[PDB]
Amino acid sequence: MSKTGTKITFYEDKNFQGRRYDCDCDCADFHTYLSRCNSIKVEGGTWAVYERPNFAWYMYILPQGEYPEYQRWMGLNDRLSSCRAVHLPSGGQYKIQIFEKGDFSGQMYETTEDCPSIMEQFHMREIHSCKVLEGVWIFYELPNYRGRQYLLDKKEYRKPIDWGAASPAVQSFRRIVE
Repeated sequence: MSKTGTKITFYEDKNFQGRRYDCDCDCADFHTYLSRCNSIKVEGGTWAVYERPNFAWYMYILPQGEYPEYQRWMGLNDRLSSCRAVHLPSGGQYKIQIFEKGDFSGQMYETTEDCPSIMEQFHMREIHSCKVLEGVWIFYELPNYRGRQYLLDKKEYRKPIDWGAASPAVQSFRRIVE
């Protein structure tokens, strides 16, 4: 459990070439340094990157490891900007509560493991209520680790609007580990 500091790098060109940017601190506005994110490399814990800078648009948390190509991280968008240091969820694995209806209403399920299809497993097309929250979590608009990623920032929330999305429209999700 080092958590000394997550470091990430972004190169305007694949094979780690071009406008390479390295920083272990929060770069919510690391766009002014890089326009395109071809090859990315994270040296130390996970790193959260937002679509548009200062806008935190289309969320997308980049995992650990190296990425000599934008395809090495199936980036839904080659527009990397506002990025925040992400620290894998340590302690009691990844606990997350899923509810059917809003206001702790409907079918409530408590799971602590990855899920390819929240519906194909829990049958919850949309999570009106979401309880619990681990160090870090990523949401997926689609089932099989598909769709746009969403940085974790919820908890005991009861309403779906607490997740940011007008509606609890979601498919599946995935946890994070060292």
